[PDB]
Amino acid sequence: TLQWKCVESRRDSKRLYYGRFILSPLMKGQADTIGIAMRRALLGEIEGTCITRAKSENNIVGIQESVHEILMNLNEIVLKSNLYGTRNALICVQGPGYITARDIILPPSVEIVDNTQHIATLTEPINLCIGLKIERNRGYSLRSYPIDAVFMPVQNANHSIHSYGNGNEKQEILFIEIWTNGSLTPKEALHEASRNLINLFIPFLHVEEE
Amino acid sequence: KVMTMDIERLLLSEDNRFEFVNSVAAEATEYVEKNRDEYGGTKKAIFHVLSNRVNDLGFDRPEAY
Amino acid sequence: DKKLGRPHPFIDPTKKKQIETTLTSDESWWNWRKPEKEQWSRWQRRRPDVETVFLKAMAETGQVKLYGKEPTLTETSLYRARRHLFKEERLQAERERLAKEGPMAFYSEWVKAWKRDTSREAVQKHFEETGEDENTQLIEMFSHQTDREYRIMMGTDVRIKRDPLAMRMKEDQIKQIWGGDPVYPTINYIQA
Amino acid sequence: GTRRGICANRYNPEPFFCNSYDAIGAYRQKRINLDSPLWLRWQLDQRVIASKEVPIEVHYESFGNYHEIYAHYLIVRSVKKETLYIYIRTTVGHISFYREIEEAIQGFSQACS
Amino acid sequence: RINEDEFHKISLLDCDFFIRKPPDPDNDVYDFREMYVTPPDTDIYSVPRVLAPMPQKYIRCAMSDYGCYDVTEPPIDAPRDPLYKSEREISKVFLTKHYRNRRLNDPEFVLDFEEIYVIDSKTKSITRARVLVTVPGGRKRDRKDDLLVIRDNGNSFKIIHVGERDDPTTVIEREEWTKTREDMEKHLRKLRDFSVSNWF
Repeated sequence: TLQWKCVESRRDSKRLYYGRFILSPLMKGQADTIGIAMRRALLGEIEGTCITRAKSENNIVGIQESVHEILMNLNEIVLKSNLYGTRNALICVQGPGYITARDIILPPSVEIVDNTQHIATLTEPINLCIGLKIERNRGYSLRSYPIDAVFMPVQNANHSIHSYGNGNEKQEILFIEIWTNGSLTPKEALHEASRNLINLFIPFLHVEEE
Repeated sequence: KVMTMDIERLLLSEDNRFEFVNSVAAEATEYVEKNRDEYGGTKKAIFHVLSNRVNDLGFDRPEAY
Repeated sequence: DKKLGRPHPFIDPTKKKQIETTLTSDESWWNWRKPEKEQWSRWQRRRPDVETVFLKAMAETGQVKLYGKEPTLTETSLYRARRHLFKEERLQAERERLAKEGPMAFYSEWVKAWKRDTSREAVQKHFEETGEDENTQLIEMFSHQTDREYRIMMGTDVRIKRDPLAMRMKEDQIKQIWGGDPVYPTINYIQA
Repeated sequence: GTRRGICANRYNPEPFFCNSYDAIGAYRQKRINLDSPLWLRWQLDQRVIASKEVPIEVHYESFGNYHEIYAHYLIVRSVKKETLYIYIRTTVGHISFYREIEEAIQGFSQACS
Repeated sequence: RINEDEFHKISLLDCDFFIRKPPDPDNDVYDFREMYVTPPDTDIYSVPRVLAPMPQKYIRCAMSDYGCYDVTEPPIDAPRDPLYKSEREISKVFLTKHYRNRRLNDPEFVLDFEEIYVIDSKTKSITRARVLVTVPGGRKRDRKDDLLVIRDNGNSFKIIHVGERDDPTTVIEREEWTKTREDMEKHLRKLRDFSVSNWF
């Protein structure tokens, strides 16, 4: 019967989680269809969360980074949340010192993935609040600088197929590999992708009232 | 997969490629003379010689990788 | 010209260019004389190109202007170098027309059987009674689309991105790609 | 890679990616196409390729930051502080060509561990 | 001849300039009278070709290099010689006056783009940049928003408002376009019909 197992798991960085999952046995041709659909779902049907805008209402004086470099380091902030719509987070730091993802005040459903992520270095005693628009969006979807973060909880996914047992049924085995961004574990990403696929295909089974 | 890099390492180690390959053939035929276990299935005497020699180079490869 | 020869289309040589008068026949060696009758040549007739039909269709739509009524080989070579710019400009104007008109009015181009008013105002005024939102109206409109119309509409598929002009060139224009009907009639080749 | 100049704009008058995996992700999500120009932060700011060409332009801010713009890359550097970053103007194709060779070297040398 | 213990060794590609300096904690100040030029390490000196009026008083300047990169890309011998080399080639240097000779840490620190001195490696020469100002206000304008553009191999200088700054993308695009337009005309001109054709 069709069963799946987590064959490998790794945590080579706080913002790179890897997993590999076996599904077996599969009928001739099913493994590639599953892998293709699952890969599309992982790589863009998963809803992901990231910073989508930053306001710095005060090149700003006394910050070492250029403002563009601040925004580009903010893009690297990895978030996990179940937000509906947009929400506001807020950096507030008085210098001198490092501003880091730990210093984000988070809206209720959000949590930081790597609190050690850099943001800015204040070289002198100055005020730097930053007002951050956060959103949860599908990867494929879509004083106020847009950060254009690409809602990409899965950095990569792949699949491969192997025949097994030398049996003349020629049934086969699927290996799915996932590099989640740490905002999700690989097993959670696999579940989310599967469920989102089922949510895409159920509509064809919708009956409507008379 | 990786075993040919070990081969290249040993080719880089020895001062004559032909003398190296002669020494490998000698080591294999003396192995298959000093030991008479059949040792001919999924693992082969040539790969064993290469493995033992790269282990002498200190590298963590198992017998016939 | 001197200004606005950057950006927009302009005559490659500046206007007021000089012209010259040269050796007439009987001033010239026999090998450098134009013959007293124009000689027949297989090459006498301008080759029909895709780039000529497209550049004429762009000229008549006013997207471009040309030095004469027929696109020169220089102009068609430049079109060959630049056509994707005009194609993406037309596709962008098509996206913008979609955004303005809404899907009912846009896609009704390929539903001749849909006689009702498709403007956004009429779609709203129909939603305000029939309860059918814009989507149910669009599903109904497409439910009146015939298979052949749908296959023609499939040029607007977001992956195909067929040129809005190539979708709308008429037969007597497309004919000029190969240069009209073959002189030897194809009925000689047709076999059941 | 890119269409150049007259082949790219109808008249005379690009995203930034903080690393190449962000660019590949945006390509996979169809935010950008293989041919399309983009800027990659070349934080490995050694090994910049050049054609022996002087800066096509430089901008100096009054506060002494300046940007050098070239036909292939940009460098932000200041008279105080230091060079911040090179940004290389490139394509998903060029990025993939470089990355898959670097990752082939890494994949081979993985056994060196 | 002259010692270097109190000279800025402004190393260009083809030579080093020696510029006398007074003592300052930031090593930030230039004499602009005791000028010398030296082949890259030859320890021989001569007065460089001063081509412009130069300030006979100690003033403080930022310095920057107009160098190209070059990929030396040398041939590689057997001992894993590196399959690339790339090196900075400082064809030219800019020395930019500080406004009021303000120190780098002063709150009102501004570069005085009105006073740029240009050092050329290959003509072994010094010049004063004839910058053009596009900004409304002449000498009494707010200098914090000034942005200097340098162009034409560092022969052209233009002070422009900070907001105006063309994007790097549209700069590169405009240079590519103005190149390819002339290349395409130079190609199309060989056709007979070019005389009766439109840019389209």
